[PDB]
Amino acid sequence: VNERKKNANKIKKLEKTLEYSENAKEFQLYGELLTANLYMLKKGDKQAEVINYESPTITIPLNPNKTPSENAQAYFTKYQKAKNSVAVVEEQIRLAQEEIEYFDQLIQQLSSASPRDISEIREELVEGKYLRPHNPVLETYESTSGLTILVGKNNRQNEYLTTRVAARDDIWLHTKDIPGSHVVIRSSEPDEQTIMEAATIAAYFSKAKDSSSVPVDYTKIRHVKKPKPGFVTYDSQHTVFVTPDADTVI
Amino acid sequence: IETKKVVVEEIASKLKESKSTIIVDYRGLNVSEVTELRKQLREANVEFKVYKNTMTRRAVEQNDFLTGPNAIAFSTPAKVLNDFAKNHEALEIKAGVIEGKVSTVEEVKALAE
Amino acid sequence: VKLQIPAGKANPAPPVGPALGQAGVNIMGFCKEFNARTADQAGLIIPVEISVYEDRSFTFITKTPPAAVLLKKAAGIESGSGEPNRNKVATVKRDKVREIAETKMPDLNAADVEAAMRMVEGTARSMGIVIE
Amino acid sequence: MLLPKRVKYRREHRGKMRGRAKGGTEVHFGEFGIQALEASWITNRQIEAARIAMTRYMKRGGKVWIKIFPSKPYTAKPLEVRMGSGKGAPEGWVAVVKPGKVLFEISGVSEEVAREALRLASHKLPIKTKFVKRE
Amino acid sequence: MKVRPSVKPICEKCKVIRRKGKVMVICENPKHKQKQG
RNA sequence: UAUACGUUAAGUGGAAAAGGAUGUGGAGUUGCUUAGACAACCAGGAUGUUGGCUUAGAAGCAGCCACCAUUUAAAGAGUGC
RNA sequence: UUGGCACCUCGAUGUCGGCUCAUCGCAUCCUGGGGCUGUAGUCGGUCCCAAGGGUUGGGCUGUUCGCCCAUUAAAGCGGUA
Repeated sequence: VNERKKNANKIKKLEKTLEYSENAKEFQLYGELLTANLYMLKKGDKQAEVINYESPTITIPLNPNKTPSENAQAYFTKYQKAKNSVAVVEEQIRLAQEEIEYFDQLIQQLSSASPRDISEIREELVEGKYLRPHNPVLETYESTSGLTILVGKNNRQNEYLTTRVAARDDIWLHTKDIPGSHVVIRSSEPDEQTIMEAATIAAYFSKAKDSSSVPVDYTKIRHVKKPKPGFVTYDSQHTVFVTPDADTVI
Repeated sequence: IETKKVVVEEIASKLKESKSTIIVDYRGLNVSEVTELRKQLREANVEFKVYKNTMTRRAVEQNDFLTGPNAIAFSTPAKVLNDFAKNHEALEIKAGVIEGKVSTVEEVKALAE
Repeated sequence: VKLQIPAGKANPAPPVGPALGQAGVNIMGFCKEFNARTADQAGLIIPVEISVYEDRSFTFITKTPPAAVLLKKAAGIESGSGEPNRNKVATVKRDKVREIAETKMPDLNAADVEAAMRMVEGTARSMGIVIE
Repeated sequence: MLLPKRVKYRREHRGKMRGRAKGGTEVHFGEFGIQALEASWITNRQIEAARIAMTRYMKRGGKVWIKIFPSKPYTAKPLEVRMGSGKGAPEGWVAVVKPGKVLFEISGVSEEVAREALRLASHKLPIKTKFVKRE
Repeated sequence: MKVRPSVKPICEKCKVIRRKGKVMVICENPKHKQKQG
């Protein structure tokens, strides 16, 4: 939580810093206009009453020492520079937000965790080098239609189950929302009873346990996106409003 | 070496095969006007090529006009040539020949007529 | 003076305004004249030549579109290859090769259809297109 | 900055650079190489300077094959010190070179490019050199 | 001038010559103008 | 103030390097070359095309990739400004 | 310069700084003459030739050096036990 909170405040710093160097488009448009009007212009002038290609009339300042060519090129240069810095800040934003979402899913998992997956999560983070110092993957209980629904509170074990423990046409059931675990039955194609029973297991281990308005997303594993870690997108999906449940979900 | 030998050989070949040919300068004109001439003679089916004076002479004897810049136009023609000349007027139309009969400037003009 | 201008779009100022502001002629009346002649596929980047005598006697000539334009319309693509001969990403048909050939026969030097085709094939090599 | 991982003796005599080389007198890994015309000690900083120089000139070019390795260490006492009181501490690492010895090679690249790169490297090196190619 | 012992041509139009026993470089570009010393 | 043969011309001789250079002497290899070379002078030095990508713009020449075909005697999808 | 070695000097070669007195080199601070310039001008930068002459007075500190004030065309770097 310290790291996630830190990253959130980090991007807050970056965002409120970003609001003070955003003069790119002005310089772009100025360079455009100057290159368009590079024949009416003296070298030594301060200003330029110029029309935009809505036919306003803009007065662009100049360097009275420079040529219009030099001046317009300087505007293009500043556009280039602001463009570069904004690209940098946006990349840092993307990094920080990826990390924050990673840790948010991680905290969801840790909330809906078992020790067997916590032992894996520790090694996952030591691998991520936030920390320092083999087939058991999934955990299941009873389900509707006398079925078995497997899950993993660990991101790594969840991915292992989603990839190596089922096919493409099988169904994955998870949150239709921000953060929750990932779980499914082996070739999850059972009845609507099991479809609604999986929603209870989803809402139990979620970002908001005991939340009585949590929608679960059920989608074919064939559209499970294996794109940080556990940044899994989904398609071929439907969604159903559901709620948490008791240990009868077992 | 033998390459130049082959070259003069085929030049004499196409020479003796033709029975109308014209000998002109290519100087003081751009590649655009040149290729204009080339295209109108392509559709005229009148061949036109560019050779060196020395090897050209060797092919002929295998005369005075053969010096200086010299391109050649075979019709196995003079009309299109003189038309281009009246158009542009930076040329020499120095010589011609027909059936091996050396044609004068006025004579190639008359064939153009 | 050459200008690469879409047909129906005349007086999108910033490229073209300078193109004649040195000449000092009426930019916009000329532009709408250009549209009037080029009542064509808007976006078809026509090569238009312009020649102004010193007294402002301007006369302009529209011409066939570029090879890259015709080939990108053929393949329905936006861009040629960023690294042709390392990543070919486009393809069109020999029939279309014939078509663009027969189109721009009037302008080229090559009296031969097939030689004009070879020219377009070199263009296709340059822009990352294969032929089928 | 090359280094021998492990060594018996961190301190050696310096030695004597008499005569010509034993081996490595002709390019055989690559095509266009460089050889020496003198004898001298050469350092890891020198060789890496030359290496990065040619690779910057070439920018993707083929293969290099350095033909040496600075096995020898060299000592240097600290500053402003009298003589004696043991041998000085090691400082760096050195390769010893005889004349007739090939230092750098090149393959995958044309002759002019190779000659220019090796020129650039020679100017980073102390000694007199010659451009060479495979027979 | 650019006095220096490493005298070379820079561009193709730079032309080395010798003068009073000294080596010099000529070019229309005066920044390419050199001499040994 | 020898003889013969050559070398150097810097006072080298009579102080020293990396490196640089149409310095000269001696050989040796090799390309082109009176079917006419090198230099110079005259002329041309083009078309798809502004090659495409990137770029606000990159039009032979910021940069990435490619570098083909046509007129062709030849003109590079380009050597330098 | 800091130093290394111990070659003259321990039957004595007085050692920092300052004063007076100058003198030499030039890798020139100014003055003189030029090239290049990212030298418009004025001012400059850098490099080349030039050692003829000139190259300040004070506060603090024993000081050298250095900082500071105010000037100057400039307030040179060093050798001479």
